Formats: sequence, C-alpha cells, structure tokens
Amino acid sequence: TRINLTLVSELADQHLMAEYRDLPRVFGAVRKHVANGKRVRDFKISPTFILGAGHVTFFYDKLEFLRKRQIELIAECLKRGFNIKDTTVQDISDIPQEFRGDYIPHEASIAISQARLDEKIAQRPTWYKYYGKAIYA
Repeated sequence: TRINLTLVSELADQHLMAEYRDLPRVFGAVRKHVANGKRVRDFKISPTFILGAGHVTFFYDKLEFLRKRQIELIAECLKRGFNIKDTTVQDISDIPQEFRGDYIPHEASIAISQARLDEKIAQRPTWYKYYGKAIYA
C-alpha cells in the first residue's frame, strides 16, 4: 500500500493504476479497526508525511483527503482511455468523523513522495509508460 502526493495527471500509467487499487485498501483497514473497538487515539499518527514504517497510519485521520484523491485518480483513468470498473467513489460517511480529516501537503512532503516514484521508474524504466508511450529511459 502506497499513497502518493504528486498531481495524478503526471503519474506514469502503472503508478496511476496501482494507487487506484491501493487507496480503497486504506478505507478497508480503518473499517476492520473501527469494528475491533479501535479509535484514532489508539494509533501513533505521525505529525509529518512518512513513506516507510508508519506510512498508511499517517492517513488514518485524513480519509477525506483520500476520498477527494480517489475521485481525481478515477477521472484520470478515464481521460487516458483505461477500462476500469468501480467508476464509483467509496462512501465513507459510515466511518466516524474523527477519521475523515483533510490534509494539504507542504511542497517539501510532495517532494518526498515525488522522489520515491522517481526511484521506482529509474529501476527499469521499460516497465513504465505515460499515456501508453515509453517516454522514460
């Protein structure tokens, strides 16, 4: 599970696709927790944007920002001619309000997230495409 903070119109086709699948996972977790008698005070939510060890937890009090982003990844999928199913934004008004917070990333936290994405593409860039083209090398 990985949440990126980059503009989605700039994501490679594979990152667009992975994040589209991963986001609803978060939504999933928070639910299992709520039903296991869990609450936001029970989690060590980091103060800053984090990519490793507590990365998914960091978004446990920001499910609102994730709803608005799920919305942007679905539009972007369509825009590129991708045949996705689940065209639909998940309905989370089911989840306690304390978990549905917003987030506005500092330019510097977006850089964190940008560099991870840049490191993956540099692994083997023949594995990445943008709008179907191999603009990566």
